[PDB]
Amino acid sequence: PFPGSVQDPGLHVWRVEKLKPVPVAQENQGVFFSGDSYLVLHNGPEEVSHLHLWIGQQSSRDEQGACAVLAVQLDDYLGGRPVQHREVQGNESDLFMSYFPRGLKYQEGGVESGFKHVVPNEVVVQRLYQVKGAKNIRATERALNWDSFNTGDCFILDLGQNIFAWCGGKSNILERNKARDLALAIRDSERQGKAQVEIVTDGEEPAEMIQVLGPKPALKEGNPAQAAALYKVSDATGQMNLTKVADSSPFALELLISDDCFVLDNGLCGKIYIWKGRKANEKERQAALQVAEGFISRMQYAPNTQVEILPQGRESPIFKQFFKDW
Ligand SMILES: [Eu+3]
Ligand SMILES: [Eu+3]
Repeated sequence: PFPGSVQDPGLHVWRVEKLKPVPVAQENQGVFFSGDSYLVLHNGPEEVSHLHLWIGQQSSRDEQGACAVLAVQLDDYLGGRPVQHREVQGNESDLFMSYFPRGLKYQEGGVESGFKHVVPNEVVVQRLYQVKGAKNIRATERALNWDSFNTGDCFILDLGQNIFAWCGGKSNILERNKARDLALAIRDSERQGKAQVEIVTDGEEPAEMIQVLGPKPALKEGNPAQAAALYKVSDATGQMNLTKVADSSPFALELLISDDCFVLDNGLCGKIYIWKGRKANEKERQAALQVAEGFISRMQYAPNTQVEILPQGRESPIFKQFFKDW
């Protein structure tokens, strides 16, 4: 199971991983982890072809055979043609060395190159629920958008470190306490205690409320399938938050911040997009992709759902499933 590019003149080195031959990034060539065996092949545009097998000092007495065998399977995709040489570390071939300018760098133990230290960095999901219930208390997740508030109801805004029980002007005092009670839980249990709560009266919204929702406009009183949902990813707040900016389909374009990444969830019927603003940073990029994951994962979306990344300016005619034709 070789690439089939093995014919192209030049050099090919594969570190025999386990059973599979892995081609060494052109930079990494010249350095051989000594616990593995490698295969290196050099062939001139008219010259012969020598396929040497490099065996590390700490390379298994067997890992060797495995590799030699693989040499064979390859001798054959070229058929008996390549020349075979057994190169042992510490006594390579005056020819083997010919493939390497500066010299060899035998490594040992330690960790694979490009080895990174993945740091699970939690994210704060800012959520807004619209409480409702005379007897029975049920807070429903709404989108964190003023288009969500009404004046005769209470709402809870879980902004992580701080929670708010904003209270409709035309809502009850009873309705108000239910809100505070529920939200008081949210800090007590889910926050395990560390997080501030503050009851808010319509009108008197604190900075933070406006810092997330924006400029408060007028609100409605209250009486009258497209799963698409718009979320935003920004660490602007010195911390990475995920916020569900909208959940009805004709999305208001204003919604989109040139400074953050967004994720347009539509996996239900297809793809999940990730829009990147010019000024959005990479943690935002890194993270918007990772949230696209959690979206297919948690909602158990079709396996083959595609996550098409769209840069600002260069948005796809489909993505424009926002109100006035974008
Ligand atoms: Eu080994
Ligand atoms: Eu930003």
